[PDB]
Amino acid sequence: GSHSMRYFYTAMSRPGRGEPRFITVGYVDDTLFVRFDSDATSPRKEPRAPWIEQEGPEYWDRETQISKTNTQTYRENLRTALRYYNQSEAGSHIIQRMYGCDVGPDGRLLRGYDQDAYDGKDYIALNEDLSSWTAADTAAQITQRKWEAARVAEQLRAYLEGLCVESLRRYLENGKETLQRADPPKTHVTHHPISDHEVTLRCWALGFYPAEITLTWQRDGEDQTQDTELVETRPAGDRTFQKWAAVVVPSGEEQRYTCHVQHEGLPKPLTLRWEP
Amino acid sequence: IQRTPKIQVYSRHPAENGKSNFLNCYVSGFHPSDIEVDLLKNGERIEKVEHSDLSFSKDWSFYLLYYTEFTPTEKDEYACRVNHVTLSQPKIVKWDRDM
Amino acid sequence: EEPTVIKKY
Repeated sequence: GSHSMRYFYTAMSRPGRGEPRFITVGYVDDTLFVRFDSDATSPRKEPRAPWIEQEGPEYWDRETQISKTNTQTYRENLRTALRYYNQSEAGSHIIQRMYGCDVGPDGRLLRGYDQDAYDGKDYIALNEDLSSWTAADTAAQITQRKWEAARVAEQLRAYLEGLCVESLRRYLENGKETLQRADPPKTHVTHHPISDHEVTLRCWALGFYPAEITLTWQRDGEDQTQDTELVETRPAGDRTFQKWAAVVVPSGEEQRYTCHVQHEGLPKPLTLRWEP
Repeated sequence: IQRTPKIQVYSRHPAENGKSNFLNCYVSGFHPSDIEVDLLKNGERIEKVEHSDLSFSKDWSFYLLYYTEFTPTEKDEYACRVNHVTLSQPKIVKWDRDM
Repeated sequence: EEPTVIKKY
C-alpha cells in the first residue's frame, strides 16, 4: 500500500537551564526507527527499529553529523526567532519541524512536506509544488527571503524526489516483515446499561496496525456521527493501536444499531452488533 | 497559546486478574511539551515507569506514552496523575477495565 | 535518511 517517512524536530529553549534541547525522530508510517537527543550522554543517531541496524557505520556517522549541525542551526533559529518577535530572553520557546515524503504502492513520489512551527503556530511551509513557500506572518517572511536567496526549496525538492524516496524504498524492503504487514483489528461490542431506559454499546478495535482506521455506529443504516463518542486512537505499546466508538441506545433497540470497521488489514469492511 | 493534555488509562491486553499485563497512560494534545506523569497503585507512585520518545501530531500538539508492567487483581486500583502548565492541580484518572 | 540542507531562519 501507500507509505511515508517523516522526520520530526523539536528545539526547546530553557533559559537558565542550559542550551536548547534538540530532538529528532524518524518515522516510517506509524513506526519509529531513529532518534537523536542533544541531551543524551553521547549525542548521536540511535536505531529504534530492528531493520535499521543493518545500515553501514558510515550511515550512522553521516546521519549523526547532520543532527549535530542541525542542533546548532535550530538553536540559532530560536535566537533569531526571538528577535523577529521582539520577545524576551527569559521565556521558554519551541520550534517544531516535520518534513518527509509520501509514496504510492509503486513506490513513486506522491507528495512532499516540510513545515516549521514556532510556539505551536504555523511559521513557514514548503508548498506542494516543492518550489514556493508560505509564510504565516511578516516574521516568517524574512526567513522566506533568506531561503529563496539560498535556494532552499531547490535543495529540498532534490532530496524529496531523490534520497527521500530512495531511502524509504530501501527501508520498506529491509523491514517488509513489519512495515509492509497490516494487522487487522480485533473487534467486539460490549453492553453496559446506563439506566432502566438506556444502555451503552461500545465497539472495540484492538491490536491493529497501522493507526489509520474508521469506526462508525449506524442506526437503521444511518450514521450516528453527531451522536457517537469516538475516543482518540491510542498505542497499545506493542506497535499496535486501539480505538473504540460508543453510542447510548434506548433499551430494547440494540439490534437497530450496527458498528462498521474500516482498516487496510481487512479485505472487506466489517459490520457487528451486540451479541447477547 | 497553550493546550491541555487529553488523558487515557488502559491496559495493553484485556484485563485478567492474576495474569501479567501492561498499564498505559497516554497523554496527548498538549502544548508546550513539559509534562509530569505518574502511574499510581492504590495511590502510590509506582517506581520505574518508562515512556516513549516525545513526538507530535499534525496540529503540532505533543503526545507521550507512560507504561509499566503489572498484574491486576480485583482489589488493587490503578490511576494516572498528570500535571501540566495548563493545570492548576494535578489531574487524576482512575483506570477502568471497560474504557 | 535526512538531507544536509541548512535552513537558517
